[PDB]
Amino acid sequence: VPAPGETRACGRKLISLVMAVCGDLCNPQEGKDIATECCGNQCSDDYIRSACCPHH
Amino acid sequence: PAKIKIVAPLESALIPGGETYQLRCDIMSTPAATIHWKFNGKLIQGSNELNVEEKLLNFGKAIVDTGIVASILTIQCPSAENSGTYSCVGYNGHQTIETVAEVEIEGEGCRHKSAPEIVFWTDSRFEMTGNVATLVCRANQQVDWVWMSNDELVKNNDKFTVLSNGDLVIKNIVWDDMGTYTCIARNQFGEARQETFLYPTAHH
Repeated sequence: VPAPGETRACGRKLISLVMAVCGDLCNPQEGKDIATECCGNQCSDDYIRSACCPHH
Repeated sequence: PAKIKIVAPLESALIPGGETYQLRCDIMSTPAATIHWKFNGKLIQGSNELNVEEKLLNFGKAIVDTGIVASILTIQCPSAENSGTYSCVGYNGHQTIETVAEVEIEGEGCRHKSAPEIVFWTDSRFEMTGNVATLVCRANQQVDWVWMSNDELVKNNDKFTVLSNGDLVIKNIVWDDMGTYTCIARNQFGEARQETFLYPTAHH
């Protein structure tokens, strides 16, 4: 499990990437769920990019 | 597949003369993008050069190389000569994109011996576990670089290399490397700092 400070920094960067890929298809509250998931556990590139907008 | 997208665009503005002004743009890209700036179509900061060294280090690997890069353009003492069209251009070796704004100075004691600034940096870099990743910082002059992680100095060893250009190169990344790496640019007058972020993605 990452140290809490690395999870902190990760959440902001991960939600930014998810929102940039998905645009309006990703509500910030749902991007936050993916950010929390992938900042406490290691995710794949494919999951990070597609989880908030599986129809692309 | 390569992709590039504006994340934070420029916006047009009527600005006061003689007060320091800063533009910022952020671009998402895979593979890693660089940013340069143009004023009335002429190059004023940055270049189209890419990280060829890391591509050699990742010979034979499946590469993720995605993330967001950021850049800032500072106009120290804006005057009428600075009015015009500013462009932030991203390039990743395959595609390009740009965001443009019109900046107009309104109005006419504006100032040497100052700290550097970090004008381009990796806001985030994602790369697959086991590959090499680079965290980029670039200054507005030749500088002395130090990198920090977890409030400790990053030392040069078999895994970490701090280059004279401002790159931190991290070989054989693992999940435990996820997190923030702060680049610190110094000259004889002071320092500038910026945070970068690395995410080693799962290798299935």
